[PDB]
Amino acid sequence: KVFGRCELAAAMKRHGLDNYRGYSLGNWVCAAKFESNFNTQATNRNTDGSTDYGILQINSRWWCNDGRTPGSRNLCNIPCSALLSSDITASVNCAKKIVSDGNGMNAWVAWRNRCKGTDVQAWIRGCRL
Ligand SMILES: [Cl-]
Ligand SMILES: [Cl-]
Repeated sequence: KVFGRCELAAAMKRHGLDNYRGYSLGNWVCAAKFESNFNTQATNRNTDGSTDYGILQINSRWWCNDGRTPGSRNLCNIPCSALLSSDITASVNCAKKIVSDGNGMNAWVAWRNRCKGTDVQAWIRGCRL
């Protein structure tokens, strides 16, 4: 599923992400835009052989099992394929574990490089939430 901007903001707001660990909703929408272009089916292979999955590009070397990332951890206890659902619940629940692990949203390279320190509230402006 390719989300609309406001559609995803509402969905994320309705999975508890607004101000989760202090990150306002716009941060999450911004990260999703640049990680996956709002596409729940996005996958990208990393040089170390891991793969990033889903609208927040959650990485198989730590967070999900895809059966092909040797010696990886599955800190979220999900198959990575669960992260490609049109239902973002699994991605959101796993993202909450990631953002809580000490490095905040800096775990998302696109967030640090394209969202951090920008006017992220612009990503939810015009949405009725
Ligand atoms: Cl915001
Ligand atoms: Cl933080």
